[PDB]
Amino acid sequence: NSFSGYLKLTDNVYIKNADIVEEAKKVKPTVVVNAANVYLKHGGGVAGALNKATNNAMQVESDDYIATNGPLKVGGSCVLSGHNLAKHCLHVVGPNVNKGEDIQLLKSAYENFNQHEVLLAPLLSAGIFGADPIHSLRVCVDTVRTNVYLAVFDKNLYDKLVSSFL
Ligand SMILES: O=C(O)[C@@H]1CCC[C@H]1c1ccc2ncsc2c1
Repeated sequence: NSFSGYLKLTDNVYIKNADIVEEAKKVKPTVVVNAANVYLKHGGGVAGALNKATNNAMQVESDDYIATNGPLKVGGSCVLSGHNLAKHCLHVVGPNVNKGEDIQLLKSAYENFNQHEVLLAPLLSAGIFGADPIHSLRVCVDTVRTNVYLAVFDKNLYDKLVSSFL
């Protein structure tokens, strides 16, 4: 495939210090993962950045999805358009520790990735979702069996994740 400059962590997990919006514009992957909430309200974090890069088309599509189907579950997902960034966007809901959600749901959230042969993704439940990113990377490698390319935006976080990976 066309992903370049990634560090191989395992047989199927790769990682790079990159902005997932810029990686998606360059690669045009079949699937880009969004770090969504149950309402698909893409205000901040990686969801806000991806939505802004679509000129708000992601949010307009998402509002129609919620009006028809109701909210997602924590640990769940839905497949929507990738707009100008990818063929599809897999919106995955990891638990948000800052909302008091159970971190135990993180493994269920990563299991959604196994439905897609290859994905470009951020770390679930990290950043403003409040979980320990070292734990999120461990759950990712121990749960996902398909090929995942993780784009870590924060440079200091990337360096910490590499140096502490077992
Ligand atoms: O990799 C990170 O530093 C965090 C961890 C969890 C969400 C990631 C994130 C956040 C915002 C953002 N904006 C553009 S790419 C991008 C990616």
